[PDB]
Amino acid sequence: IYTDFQMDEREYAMEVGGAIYFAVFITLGAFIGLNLFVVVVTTNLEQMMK
Amino acid sequence: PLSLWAGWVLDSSVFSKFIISLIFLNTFVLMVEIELMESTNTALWPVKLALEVADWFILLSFIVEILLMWLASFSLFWKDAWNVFDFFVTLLSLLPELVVLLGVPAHSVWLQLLRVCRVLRSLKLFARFRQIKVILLALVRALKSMTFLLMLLLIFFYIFAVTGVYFFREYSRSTIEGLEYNMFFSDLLNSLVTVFILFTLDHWYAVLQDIWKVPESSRVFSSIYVILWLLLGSIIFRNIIVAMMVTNFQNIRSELSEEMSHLEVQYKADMFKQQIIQRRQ
Amino acid sequence: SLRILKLISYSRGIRTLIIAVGETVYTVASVLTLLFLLMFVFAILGFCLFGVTDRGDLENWGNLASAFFTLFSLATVDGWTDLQEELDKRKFTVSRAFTILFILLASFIFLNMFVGVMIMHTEDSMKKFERDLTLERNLAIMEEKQIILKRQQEEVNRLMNTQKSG
Amino acid sequence: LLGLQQMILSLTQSLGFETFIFIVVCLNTVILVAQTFTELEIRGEWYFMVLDSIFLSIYVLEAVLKLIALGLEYFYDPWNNLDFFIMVMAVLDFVLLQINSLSYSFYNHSLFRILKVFKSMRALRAIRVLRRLSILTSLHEVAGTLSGSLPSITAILTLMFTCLFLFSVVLRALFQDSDPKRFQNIFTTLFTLFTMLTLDDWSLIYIDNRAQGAWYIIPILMIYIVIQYFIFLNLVIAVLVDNFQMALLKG
Repeated sequence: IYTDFQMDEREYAMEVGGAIYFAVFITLGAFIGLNLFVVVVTTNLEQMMK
Repeated sequence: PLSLWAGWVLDSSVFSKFIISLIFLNTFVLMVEIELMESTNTALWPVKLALEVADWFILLSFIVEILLMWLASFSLFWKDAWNVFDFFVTLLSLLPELVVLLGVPAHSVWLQLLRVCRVLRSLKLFARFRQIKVILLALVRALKSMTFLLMLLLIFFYIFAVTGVYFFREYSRSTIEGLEYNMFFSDLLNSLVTVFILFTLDHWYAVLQDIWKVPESSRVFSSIYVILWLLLGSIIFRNIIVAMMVTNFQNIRSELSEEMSHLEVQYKADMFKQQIIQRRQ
Repeated sequence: SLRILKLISYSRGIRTLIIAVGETVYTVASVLTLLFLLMFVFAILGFCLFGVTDRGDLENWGNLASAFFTLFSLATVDGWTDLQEELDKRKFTVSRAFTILFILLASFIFLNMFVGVMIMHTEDSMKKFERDLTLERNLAIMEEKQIILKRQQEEVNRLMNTQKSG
Repeated sequence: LLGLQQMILSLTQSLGFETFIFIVVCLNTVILVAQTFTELEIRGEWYFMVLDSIFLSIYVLEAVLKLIALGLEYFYDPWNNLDFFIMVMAVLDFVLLQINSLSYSFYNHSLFRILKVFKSMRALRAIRVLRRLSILTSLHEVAGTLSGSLPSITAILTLMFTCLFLFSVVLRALFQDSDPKRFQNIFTTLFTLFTMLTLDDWSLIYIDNRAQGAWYIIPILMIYIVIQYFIFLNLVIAVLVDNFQMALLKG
């Protein structure tokens, strides 16, 4: 996908802005989702040990 | 003077503000100069040279900083805490001036390593916050607790890598013209690199399809070996390290809670003895 | 490498770590059996969805071993983009929905369940060991205090006896 | 029209803000989710921006009412500050389209996309003001327990920013005259570092750097990758696990 939207202007264009926007969105969403998943799992396993 | 002057310039807020301002100005200026060193803008060429020479002036400020450090305990400071590492980094950052004055840097200059060393020293001596130092203390005590788990990790890496050296031997040592992952399994260091790649688990599907160009000998031993190695090593090691990390957080919080409980018990005893003293009077 | 394993069979510290993590063998075997059952279910599903029609997609959802390896790759994160680009051209629009459902089930369940299970197991296994060590230190401390008290009582009794006899 | 106007504005603001704002914002988000919808814009594209401008006029009426209202207490609310910023950009792009003439480029330019993402965050504001009722207590509690430990995650993301900037600086320094076409500038260098952190074709980078003459850059990149990846995931996973774990230990 990075090569797919590459070469908008070859210097900045939207290739800087939109890319950093959805990149920080991707990293935040992925970290939050993985953390929430492991949190729910360890929560229900603490319920199991209780 | 001497130590008294050093204490005064450490206590004065104007000197601290000036040095931190120079530090973050130098860090901001540093990566600008590497962008363009050509005649694209003939008006800004002398001021860019003046900015590089302002960086040289920041290095001179580092020499007068180590003069203020000589005003301190002098010979006792040669073996100390991270301040001696900072002194060594400042010496390594003074070194490029000497190696461009007399070294003729048309060679392996290694100026970039010293530059990034002084950059990391500036990024560490930035008046780190309380919320940085608490998690840094947690991280350093975690790496102190990293005693035997790391040798277990490296020795399992060692045994599995040297096992997998001569398993897909007919991958790199084959006469197939069209292949592009043959470099992965050629050398022992290459074997270390490729089993590290398998450990990080990136494009393991593509790696398996590229090794599939080897004549398929009913996959009875090799493919199951590499798949079991990557799966077991990745999940087991990531899992034991995260389990020990949450255990470190658990015992840190348990120590904090028991300290607070002891403080509350001591306060209760203090107030009880205050009532005792008041009745005794 | 087996000889090197015999070398590392020493180090009583590693042996204590092995003992401390050795009670989770049944748990990891149970999760492995669950994950194997999930591979079997989606193996027969992927075969029935893409290999019986025999209009392409061979050696990905076709032969059993290649199908199993592709399912393992899809349960991991690797190769999913190229696998999706391979499967969306086989005139099966719901294949993409089935594969993303398989990802959000298998990858999340396996990874998160394993990390949670091992995190609780190691936490509760370390907790009892540390509690027992602190308890043994406590018994040693009380034994030392009782020895000191007995020595003080014996000294007081000897002093009183010497005072009475002198 | 002093304090008397203020209290009349308060009571009638409660009433008309409950009644009028809800229905017009519901219609605004209905027409906006019909607007985005990249199939039905060709079934339209003329009944779309007229309604968009009409509801932008409704939103600037909301801004006028909030400006004539109590003022500083409204400015204290960060969401209302975002509303003020929204309406500043909305009146800016509205008058920019209204004046016409001009001397710069047009016909779906980067400025037009800036106005489009402004319309998008206006739609986000409409969504966030429709959820005054029934946000659901289960996910309310989940969001509160997630947002409880904010200093810790800010500290850890600051440590990432420092470490990633250091790694990008050293990689750009060691990659001079080393086919830097993929990372020739600041943005591309930091994007390659982001891919490096997010495990995207670093094996490919190793195999196409072996085609080059430099080999020692691969162990350095490898060790930086593993230390930053281990340290960050482990820190955040443990931090958020405990962050929900004291909430678990409580009621």
